[PDB]
Amino acid sequence: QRNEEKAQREANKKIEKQLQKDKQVYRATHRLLLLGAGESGKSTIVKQMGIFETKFQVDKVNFHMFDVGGQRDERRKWIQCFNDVTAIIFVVASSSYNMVITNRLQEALNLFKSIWNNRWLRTISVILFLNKQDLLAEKVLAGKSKIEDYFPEFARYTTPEDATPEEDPRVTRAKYFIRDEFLRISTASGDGRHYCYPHFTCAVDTENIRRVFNDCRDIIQRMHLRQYELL
Amino acid sequence: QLRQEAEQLKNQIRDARKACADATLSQITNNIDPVGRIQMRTRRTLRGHLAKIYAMHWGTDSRLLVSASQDGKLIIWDSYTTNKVHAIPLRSSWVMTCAYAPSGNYVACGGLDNICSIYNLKTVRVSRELAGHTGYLSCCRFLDDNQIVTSSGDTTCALWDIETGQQTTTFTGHTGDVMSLSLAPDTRLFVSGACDASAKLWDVREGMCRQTFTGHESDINAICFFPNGNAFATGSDDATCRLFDLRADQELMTYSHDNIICGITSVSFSKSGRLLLAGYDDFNCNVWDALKADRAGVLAGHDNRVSCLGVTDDGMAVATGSWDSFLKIWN
Amino acid sequence: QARKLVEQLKMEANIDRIKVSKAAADLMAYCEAHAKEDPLLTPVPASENPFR
Amino acid sequence: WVVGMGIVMSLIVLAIVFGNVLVITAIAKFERLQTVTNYFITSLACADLVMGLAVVPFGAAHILTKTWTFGNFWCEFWTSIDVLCVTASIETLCVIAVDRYFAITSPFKYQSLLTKNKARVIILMVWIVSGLTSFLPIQMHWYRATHQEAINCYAEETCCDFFTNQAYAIASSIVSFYVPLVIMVFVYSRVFQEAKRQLQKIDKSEGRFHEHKALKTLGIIMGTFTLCWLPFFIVNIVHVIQDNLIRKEVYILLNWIGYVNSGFNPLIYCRSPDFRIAFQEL
Ligand SMILES: Nc1nc2c(ncn2[C@@H]2O[C@H](COP(=O)(O)OP(=O)(O)OP(=O)(O)O)[C@@H](O)[C@H]2O)c(=O)[nH]1
Ligand SMILES: CN[C@@H]1CCc2c(ccc(O)c2O)[C@H]1O
Repeated sequence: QRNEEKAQREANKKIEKQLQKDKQVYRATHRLLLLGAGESGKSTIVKQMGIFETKFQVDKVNFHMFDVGGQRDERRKWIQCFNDVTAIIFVVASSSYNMVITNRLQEALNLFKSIWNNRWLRTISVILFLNKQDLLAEKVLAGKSKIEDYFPEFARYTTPEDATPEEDPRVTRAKYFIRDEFLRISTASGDGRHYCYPHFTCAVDTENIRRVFNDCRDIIQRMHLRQYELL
Repeated sequence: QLRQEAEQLKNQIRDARKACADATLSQITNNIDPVGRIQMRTRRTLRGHLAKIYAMHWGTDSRLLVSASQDGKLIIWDSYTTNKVHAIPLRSSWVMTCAYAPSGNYVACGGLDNICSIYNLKTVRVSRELAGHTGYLSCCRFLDDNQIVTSSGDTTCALWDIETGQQTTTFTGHTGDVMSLSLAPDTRLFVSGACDASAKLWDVREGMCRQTFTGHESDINAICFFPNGNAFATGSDDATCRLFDLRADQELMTYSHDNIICGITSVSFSKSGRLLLAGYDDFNCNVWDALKADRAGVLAGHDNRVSCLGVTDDGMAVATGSWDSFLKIWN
Repeated sequence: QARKLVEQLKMEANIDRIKVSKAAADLMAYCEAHAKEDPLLTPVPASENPFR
Repeated sequence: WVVGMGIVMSLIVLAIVFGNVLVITAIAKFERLQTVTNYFITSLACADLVMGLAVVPFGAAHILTKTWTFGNFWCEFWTSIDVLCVTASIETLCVIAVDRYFAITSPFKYQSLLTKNKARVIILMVWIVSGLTSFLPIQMHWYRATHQEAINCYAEETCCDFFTNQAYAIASSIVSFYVPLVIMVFVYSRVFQEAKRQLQKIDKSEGRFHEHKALKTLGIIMGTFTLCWLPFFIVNIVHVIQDNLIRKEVYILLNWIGYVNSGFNPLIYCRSPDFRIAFQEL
């Protein structure tokens, strides 16, 4: 009667006190989702720097990344759970324009278009890594395979004036064509609520964590600026 | 050869169903009096979840319930006095379902890790882990204290043995992800709604499919038995609900409106089976009439998408959950 | 695969089907018989309502 | 023209007490509008409501009837409430500006920096400092002037005017206006710099396929407050540095123009889809 009433209210206070400490950790961490095109070398990127989860901290900021490998299908019903993440990391092998596996770049572009135009992922940015740059450079300077054979739009294309090559012009032209193939889809569908951040990545790069940190900082800053009607 | 025989048999099944349709359910129930207007009000509101909620299951005593959230917690409530009883942390933060044992001794859980976990309430530590599925779990229901039925995203369902952690039997035949299931009142048959817009009726003892219903047009999200046990209802993301009869092997009635275009996330029946409660993507819930197919009430007290819905065994209260991390008790 | 699918359709085709006028009548009879113990249809007094 | 003047002053009272009550009820009734940022808005709305309920009507009646009938004690209490309500409203805008500055400039530590307890402590501190400036010096007759006209004014019971010395005027003007002005100017300069930097960043990446909003918003926010409150706090120093330069009618006109600002805060800080939806629901 009266004795049991106080006992229940005593255990509620202990539980409600524990939930206050857990809320501090939850709000101070950032969640990232990692995707891939199938043979993009995304495991190498993770290792160098059901479901697989990793924890890491940079500049006293906690990040926590998710990798899905237990589910493999053309239909992604579970993609609606990741509508509260900070950003999505998309890894694509840019040196596979001649691999029929119809080629792999077309499938990667279709997957990117499907992910971008989603009912639930309408406010989430994408950090895009264009992996395997050395292989693309070698296969371009080889001269045996031409991109225009598989992508006829490459016949009439010129390197943009606002470009920053490090080299031989052919690889710069190929790289900028391939990244524009993604930037076009990114800019066409969007309405300013989310952007895309393309990066060129290799097998020896050790500055990918810095890129993720800076992109997340930009994402949050742009979010706040748009919320305050300043942008 | 083989393909031609299958097509020929599909025509025979369809032809037989046409001869059994003397009339429709709507024509017979024209003289019955309308239910009228139904108004419900929120009695309790439960707070404490740090993230959006996926699952909820009432207790057999009609007083305690459990809920799951994306933050990684499994909180057991007290609906009467609004007091938290337990709070079980989870190894994996991606949970999609939960269940409460008929005897109140155990609670099950599962999600994107393709594992079902059983906890011992009256001992709270992990008691058993069941593995073998190759896809995310979608639902789980307790047959008794030592058996459980699970459905996953690998287009298969299984019956487990908690004592030894082995699959007693496996059910195959679906071509898409299985999204939900529901057990018969006597616990001898169950139905499953999958992503190929088809529902099947299984046999637990034998392990074989008996009947198949293909009336919908899109992904099936929810399923529920009629209290009698001779009928069930389904809800898909084409904003339609359908009532199927087992003894007639065909659809009886459809519940749809011209002003609804969003999907349906959950369905449930009333104690007498007269009312049908369904949750929608437009942030609110609608109440239908099972025998006449007309709206009778609206529950619009939530701010985000409604994901779960349940009715007590004694039929006194209705509990709903949504993506704004709040549960509400409607009476 | 093809052989198994053929057998399944044959198994499901040979069942007894009753007419809709019986199933609808049974559903209506059950609803009418059990409408008395439905607290959601007829509201209960606040004295006997644990939530109010 | 007394009938016409009363009509206008009656419209000012209704506008202040209508919008501010709407903001308070909308935040309290609903649960999606209860955030850290909205506590400062609630405090500002409460201050504006107290002003519009307990300052404008009595001052309007005093102006129209040309005589104070409520005695000396209520004159002094009205003056104290006036100063307290003016002081506590300008200092909340500075808090809002600093909140936005911390939100935009340092986005990773914003969640840890601001919490409900810290917001409550800040609001209580602001109101305490506002109360110390208004009631404490006035009710203890530390603000009184020394000339013969002031002596006659305090002696007469029907007369209720404002006379003050140099030190109190300077200190109160500084505390009420001048620190928040420079703080807000610095904050919004930094915010504008960050906004234009992000705009420049966006253009470089996506220029081929594709600062009016920020300038307009900042211009509105700064200009309304400055144009409302600057001339009064200038003539506050001017009339005490030089005795014969400023009359009394200009003083009252500028003070009332400053008073009018209380009716514009809902139109500036409550323009969002959530607030508009809440207003439509009510
Ligand atoms: N030159 C070069 N080779 C790479 C790079 N990334 C992956 N590889 C090749 O990939 C081989 C190993 O395969 P993984 O990179 O692990 O491919 P994966 O992890 O299975 O990729 P996913 O299946 O999409 O997850 C290595 O031997 C490398 O030769 C790269 O960035 N540059
Ligand atoms: C009578 N009106 C008063 C006069 C002086 C004064 C005001 C407001 C804030 C201050 O810090 C002041 O010193 C005005 O509201």
